[PDB]
Amino acid sequence: SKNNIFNKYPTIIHGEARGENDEFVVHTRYPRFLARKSFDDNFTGEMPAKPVNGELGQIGEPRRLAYDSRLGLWLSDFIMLDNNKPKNMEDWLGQLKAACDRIAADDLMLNEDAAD
Amino acid sequence: SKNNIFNKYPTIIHGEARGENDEFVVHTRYPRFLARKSFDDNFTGEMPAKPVNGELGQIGEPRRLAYDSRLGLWLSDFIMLDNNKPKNMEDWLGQLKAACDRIAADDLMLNEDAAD
Ligand SMILES: [Mg+2]
Ligand SMILES: [Mg+2]
Ligand SMILES: [Mg+2]
Ligand SMILES: [Mg+2]
Repeated sequence: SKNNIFNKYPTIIHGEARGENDEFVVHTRYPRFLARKSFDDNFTGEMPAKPVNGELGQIGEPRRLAYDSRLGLWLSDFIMLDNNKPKNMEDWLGQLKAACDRIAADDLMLNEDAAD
Repeated sequence: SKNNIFNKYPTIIHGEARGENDEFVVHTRYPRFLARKSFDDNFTGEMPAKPVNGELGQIGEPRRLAYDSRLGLWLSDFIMLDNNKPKNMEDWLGQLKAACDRIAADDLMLNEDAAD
């Protein structure tokens, strides 16, 4: 089973590619995905008081699913690495938002790790 | 089609996770995969004269497919992100080795990018 091998990986993986300012992320637990992570020009990288609380919505033309952390970090171009079909859409959207919030928070931790 | 969305991503993505010394890679062209990338204790990070020329083999107990760059960099725990079944095994193994050699070479470029 491929899904089990994912479990050998750390839950959140932060990625980059040469020649690219945009970054990338892989989420290795359900719902598993690859996503692009981009940053507003005025992104600070300072952790907020309350936990991260972003929104998933359809944006741009054509409308594409995207995640706005509300802190300057975006996730887009999602690719689901599971082949199942989620029974409940509301549940699936919710589980995906919660994974994005953690990824966003995990990314803010990168900067504070480096200051230490 | 999921495969086409992969094409929006840069071919090779280099990853890390907090709390982990091992690193990660995602290859976004055929054959697409996620892999763990690890390093001998005496890894230098200096580019070689001739191109990278690693080997894929079965290693460890139980025997697992792994890639040895012969330069200190390893790839293991491969997860194929395509669901097809390769017609020819020799061809498939070969295409995978060639992707690993580029990934290894792309990783050596990370260090020389940073020196510049
Ligand atoms: Mg617009
Ligand atoms: Mg950052
Ligand atoms: Mg041994
Ligand atoms: Mg390195």
